Amino acid sequence: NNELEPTPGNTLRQTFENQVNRILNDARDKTGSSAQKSLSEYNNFKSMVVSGAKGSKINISQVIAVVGQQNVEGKRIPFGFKHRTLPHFIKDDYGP
Amino acid sequence: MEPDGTYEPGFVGIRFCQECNNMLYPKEDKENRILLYACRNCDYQQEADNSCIYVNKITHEVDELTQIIADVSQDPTLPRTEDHPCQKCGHKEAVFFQSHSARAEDAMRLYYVCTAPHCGHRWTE
Amino acid sequence: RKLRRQMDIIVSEVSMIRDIREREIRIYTDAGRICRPLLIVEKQKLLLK
Amino acid sequence: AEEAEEEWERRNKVLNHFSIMQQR
Amino acid sequence: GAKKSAIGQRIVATLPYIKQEVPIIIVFRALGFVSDRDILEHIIYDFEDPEMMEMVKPSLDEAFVIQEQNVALNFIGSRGAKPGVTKEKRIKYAKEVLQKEMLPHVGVSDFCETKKAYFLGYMVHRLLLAALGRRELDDRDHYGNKR
Amino acid sequence: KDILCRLEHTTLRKVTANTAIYYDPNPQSTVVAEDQEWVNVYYEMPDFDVARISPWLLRVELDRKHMTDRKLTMEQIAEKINAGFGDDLNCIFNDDNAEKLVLRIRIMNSDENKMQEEEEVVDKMDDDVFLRCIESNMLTDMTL
Amino acid sequence: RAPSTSDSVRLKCREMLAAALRTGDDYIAIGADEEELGSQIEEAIYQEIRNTDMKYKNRVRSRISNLKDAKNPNLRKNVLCGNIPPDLFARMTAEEMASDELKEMRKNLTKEAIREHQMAKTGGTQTDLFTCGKCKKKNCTYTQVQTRSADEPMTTFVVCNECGNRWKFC
Ligand SMILES: [Zn+2]
Ligand SMILES: [Zn+2]
Ligand SMILES: [Zn+2]
Repeated sequence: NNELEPTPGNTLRQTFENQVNRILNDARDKTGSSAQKSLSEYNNFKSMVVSGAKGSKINISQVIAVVGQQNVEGKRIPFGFKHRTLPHFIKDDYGP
Repeated sequence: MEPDGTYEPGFVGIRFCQECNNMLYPKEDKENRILLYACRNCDYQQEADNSCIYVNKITHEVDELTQIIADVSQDPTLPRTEDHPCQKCGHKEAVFFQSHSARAEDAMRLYYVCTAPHCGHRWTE
Repeated sequence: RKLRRQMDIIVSEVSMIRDIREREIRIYTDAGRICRPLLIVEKQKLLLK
Repeated sequence: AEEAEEEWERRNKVLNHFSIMQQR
Repeated sequence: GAKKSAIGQRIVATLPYIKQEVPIIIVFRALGFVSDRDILEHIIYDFEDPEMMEMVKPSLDEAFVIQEQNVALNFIGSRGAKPGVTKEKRIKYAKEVLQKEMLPHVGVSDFCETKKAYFLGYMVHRLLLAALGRRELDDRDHYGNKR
Repeated sequence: KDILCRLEHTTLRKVTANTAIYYDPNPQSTVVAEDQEWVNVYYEMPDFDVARISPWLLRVELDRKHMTDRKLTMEQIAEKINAGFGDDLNCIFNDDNAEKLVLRIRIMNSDENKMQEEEEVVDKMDDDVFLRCIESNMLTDMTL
Repeated sequence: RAPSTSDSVRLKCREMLAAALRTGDDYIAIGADEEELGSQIEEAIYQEIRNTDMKYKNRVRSRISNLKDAKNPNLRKNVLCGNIPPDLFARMTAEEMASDELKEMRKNLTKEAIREHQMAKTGGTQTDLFTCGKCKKKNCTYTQVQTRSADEPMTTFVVCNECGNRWKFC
């Protein structure tokens, strides 16, 4: 609608990819905090994380809650299929 | 002489001769103090008509809107909208898209293009 | 497209491509491409009866 | 003269066609 | 420095076999077209766009040095080797390379020079769109662009 | 941010927005309507050697959106162009309150031995291609 | 007080300054002559330069265009009356005499547009969860480091911004 205020320091397209970065980051961190309180101390899955091995808080959400963003080389997923990524989606669709 | 008028004197693209069919180079006649045009292979000459013969640093106006035809709605790979008040007639099912070019256009404003017959127009909202 | 589905055009080699942004209709019938069958969907419905 | 005037023309390109037809 | 000061507008493509780089507008003089109206028709079929003119205008200056069609056939064969001082033998070599070597898929016959001229114009116009600001860059890892 | 204007390598090509070649016979009575009273009211300039200069006009246009982003003035541009190529280069501009920022350049003809004095069929520099070399050398080599 | 001179170039520059005040017909309602005030402006410029050079002519061009602007009638009327002194008008420290009307509002937003450029930058971070044990504040950030590694277990490193503090989550 030509009314969004870009972030001072980048352009308009570089601002859209930055605003959605903090939205998906808080979405995958808020759901992970709710699963931490549900699991009790009797569960053997938490004992592997509290002990300090190959597992932390991010490994719990990727198997129960939500995985997260799969960035490539820091940047997000580019376009290489006629300004798209997969033919299953419609053109000009910036969905997560 | 006020900051309101635009700049569009009418730049001539290219002119064709009647014997060699080549582009004429601008020259000056010191006997009449005028502007003439002549090539190098022949001796054809003619008078001028304007003064703007060169331009540098392009891409400033809205270029993504031009260089396109009204056949972009026949491709079913584009979504539709509910906008029905048009500038010519009144039909819904308009096609909206960005620009899709090299610079990809900094403006993310959609370009509403109708698909009803008897139109051939374009605008933006 | 209609004749291609009526056993008249070799679907195992001849490919039709229509583009609007470039106004280029390319057709390639040389070896090297990879093709695979798909379910034709006509009028947001499955054509397979 | 196409092989004798072409090498000198590309070197500097500072000349006119009026000086070529007059010599011929 | 002080000569032309416009070397950025040049093209000088690398034609097969050829030692150094030669301009592409010289080939149009050998294809039977000695006018700028016909050469511009091979590039684009609609010359009513003033934006596409500023890119091809500096390239038209390199065509005024060779006007005769027989001269363009000698400049191509002169850069390949040096068959003495006979300019007649350099014409026959440029005739077979232009047909059998240069673009063999469009045809290798003698009367194919007319059809071959229009195919070269589309290749030049497609590169200028991506080098100006009207076309993106082609992807190399695209499987559709490979065999 | 005031030191940022001096440290940043602001190229002259980015400052210039448009460049065109015009045919202006009379320098006091130009053909441009929107820039007619600017080159006429200026009379204190010694216009005694401007009657046999180069009739080809090379008017450039300066972007106003770039001035407010890098903080630049108009008096710092004319003092740098004349100090780069040499004294044989005229420069003139207008105030930043009209409709656009323009800048006209001319040559400084000595009016003595610059008109086929020694003949010499070599041709020093043609007037048509003289402005094309400076237009492509100032937008790259010259730095503010 | 109208100063007088004997230089030929100075007498011509004083006459051209009187024509800039004539455009607008503002000196009639005020009562000040354009010839008397035209010599006081040129005298103040020559007092600081005291030489005929190219820089002396650049200052004259910057004062004529400011008076011929028809979009700012209030800026010229302040000099003919007694608001702006005649000598102070040519002593800089005003940044181009041409605001008011609408130009003054454009200059205000000009310095504010480039001021906010160094505020948001390119990022943000700062989750505000961990509490630092050196300044009783919660100015700590997270770092998603160590994915697989080798035998060393993964641990989200927490590096505090202020006061320079860092430790390990496990
Ligand atoms: Zn001609
Ligand atoms: Zn319509
Ligand atoms: Zn701290």
